[PDB]
Amino acid sequence: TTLTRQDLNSAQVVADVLSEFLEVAVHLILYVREVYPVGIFQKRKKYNVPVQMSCHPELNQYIQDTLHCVKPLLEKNDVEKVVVVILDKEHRPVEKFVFEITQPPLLSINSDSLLSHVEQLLRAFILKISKVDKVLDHNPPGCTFTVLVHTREMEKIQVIKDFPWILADEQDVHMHDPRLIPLKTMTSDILKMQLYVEERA
Amino acid sequence: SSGPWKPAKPAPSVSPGPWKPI
Repeated sequence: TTLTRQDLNSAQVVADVLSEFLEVAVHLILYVREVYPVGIFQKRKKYNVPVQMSCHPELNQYIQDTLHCVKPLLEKNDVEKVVVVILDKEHRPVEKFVFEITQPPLLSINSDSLLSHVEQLLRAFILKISKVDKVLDHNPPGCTFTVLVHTREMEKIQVIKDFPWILADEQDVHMHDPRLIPLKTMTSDILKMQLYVEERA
Repeated sequence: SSGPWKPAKPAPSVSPGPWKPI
């Protein structure tokens, strides 16, 4: 039997780990940028560091449903970026948390030491997000969020894992010469990731 | 790159939003 990247157990485990990381990061971003009230969040522990978990079931299901669709792309190494876009009540993007991701074309079949230093890497990103409010201006009241996914290069509507996706428009993904705030860029044998924020200027 | 792609379903508001299919 001939295997493709997605058939590798290691590719599936990494996809699981990264999808969970994105879930933790999305919850944290919503908390620190106050997209949802502090009242719905509860402090929990992840990667041995404090994080904030939404306790609103509907929001939690929405985030899981969304990220569950990114998992297969991660296994196939077809995801370039996952972006959390915060928009004001006028539907204008005010902040964009950009997670650029690159993965090797293959992973070892010798699964040993796969996630060796992964937690230290993910922890670094969470810590940066945790204090991002110190380098960003306060967002206006009534903001909402959307998640954008950029894939590796025909239907306008795509249904993945029973969840519908559509092409985003420059009407909600355009910022004229925005301020770029680097947060963290790290590399490892299984992943290279770069997180930065684009802020409306 | 392909996309960007976004969920057709908008993020839920604190309390369910209004009826507007289109």
